[PDB]
Amino acid sequence: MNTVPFTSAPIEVTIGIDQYSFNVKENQPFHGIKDIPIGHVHVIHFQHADNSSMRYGYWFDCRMGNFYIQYDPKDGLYKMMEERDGAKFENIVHNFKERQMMVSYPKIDEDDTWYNLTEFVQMDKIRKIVRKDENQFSYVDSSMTTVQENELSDPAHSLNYTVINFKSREAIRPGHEMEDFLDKSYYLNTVMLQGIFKNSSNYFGELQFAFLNAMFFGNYGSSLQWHAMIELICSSATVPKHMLDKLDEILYYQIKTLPEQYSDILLNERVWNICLYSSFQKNSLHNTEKIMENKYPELL
Amino acid sequence: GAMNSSNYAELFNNDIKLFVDDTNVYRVTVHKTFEGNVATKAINGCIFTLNPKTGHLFLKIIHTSVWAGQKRLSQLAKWKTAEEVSALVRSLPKEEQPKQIIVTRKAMLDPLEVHMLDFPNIAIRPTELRLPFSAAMSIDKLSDVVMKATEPQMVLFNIYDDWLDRISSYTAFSRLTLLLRALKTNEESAKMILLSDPTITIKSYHLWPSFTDEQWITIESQMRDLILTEYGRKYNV
Ligand SMILES: O=C(NO)[C@]12CC[C@H](CC1)C2
Repeated sequence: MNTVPFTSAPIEVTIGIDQYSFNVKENQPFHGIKDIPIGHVHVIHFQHADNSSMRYGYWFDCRMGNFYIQYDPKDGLYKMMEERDGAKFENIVHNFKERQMMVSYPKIDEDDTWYNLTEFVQMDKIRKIVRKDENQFSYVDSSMTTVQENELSDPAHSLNYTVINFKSREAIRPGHEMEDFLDKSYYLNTVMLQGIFKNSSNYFGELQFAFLNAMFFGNYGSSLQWHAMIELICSSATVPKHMLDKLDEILYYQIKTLPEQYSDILLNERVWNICLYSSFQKNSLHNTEKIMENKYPELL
Repeated sequence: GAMNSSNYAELFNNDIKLFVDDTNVYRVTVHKTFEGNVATKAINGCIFTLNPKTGHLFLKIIHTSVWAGQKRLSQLAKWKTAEEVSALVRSLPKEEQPKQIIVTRKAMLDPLEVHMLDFPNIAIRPTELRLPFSAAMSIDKLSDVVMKATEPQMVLFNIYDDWLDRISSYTAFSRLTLLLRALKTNEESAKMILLSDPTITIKSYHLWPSFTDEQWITIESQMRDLILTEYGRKYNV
């Protein structure tokens, strides 16, 4: 179990750690988060009490280094940093724990939610979508745009998700125009899975990362990406059986975890009604269809 | 964006454009089978691809053999239309290729867009106009070549005859949509007015009678009366 200490909390802020969150008052004696489960990526995220504009946060994996948070009064945000002095860090953390100034990552033992949401998400793949190679952790916020969004303006601060576009030469084989547009299996299996992602685990990892950035930061380009990757599978007549079974599980836990009050902006009606009711895979997402129908029948 | 009443003069500027109408591509008669079920029998169709500025009409004849053994024909017909329009553009010299293709039905947008991916600079546009091009098979010289076809074939026409020697393309297109709207609302009575005078002949190399400017302004009025009538005869007004 690992720890992310905070130097201090000089401004009132709601702090999230994965799906949990807590309020910290201005200059409240808060020194971090302990008992973070090893084996998963994590996200620590922030919303200032004064400026609900810009949710922002940091993807990290405590196996890759010792990380801590420190407020920067010039740039006006909580920044993640790496502590390279291992003994300084252990000593800092042990003092804060002794004084009990840390919140405990509040995982219930039966609860597999975070595993289920991050099953295929790897830090190494996050760092290729979020390019900032001098850090082991990745910053994301509500306003960052995607590479594909920039094609339709600062590249260093982009989300470099795999571009999917159903009306493109990559997606459509010359002479198979109708076949490939109505049955996207070629584009899914040959172009994306065999060509770009190499396997379905990497595909699912980007899909899950896109959902999590959409949910936690309201990142609109991430929401677009999550829906496109769903739609590309459901609009393929030919999908490995193991992928369809895993997709139903993945989406089930995403819909389960989504705040009820955010469904209006975060779920695209067309994609979901097409996927659950019109597409080739309309009959292959039983768990997802049942939770959607009991939790968001309005959308459908 | 969409083509409508407000940007109507754009049709007659000097940017090459084509209208594509797919209505008459997939044509069937519906009939009873010996067992009392219903079946369709396809007949020859055509793609109606028209330059509204010049009157040049590329009439691609769709022979019934193209449907043999195929499923979901109404959907295939749209993709076949797009394939044939795309092949037509590729066959034209670059300086004759259109800068816009306007489709008369919105369901043609994605099929044409996908077939024209190689031509990213050609705009594929819908329209809000209710254009009467389905009535092109009322013209016996066009209907006759479609029905006689024994294989796929492209036949080139000028749908304005020699009108552009005397009128503008705006006026010519207005006359055409008036002749066609009248043929589409009441084919018989329109023909009986159009051919009322048997001394006014349809030349061998023309589709319409050899009307002078004074009959042409008139008959347009007769194209008006019929359409308002049928609109009363329909709504009772
Ligand atoms: O059939 C025709 N030409 O081939 C006509 C010409 C005027 C009437 C309307 C269309 C008859």
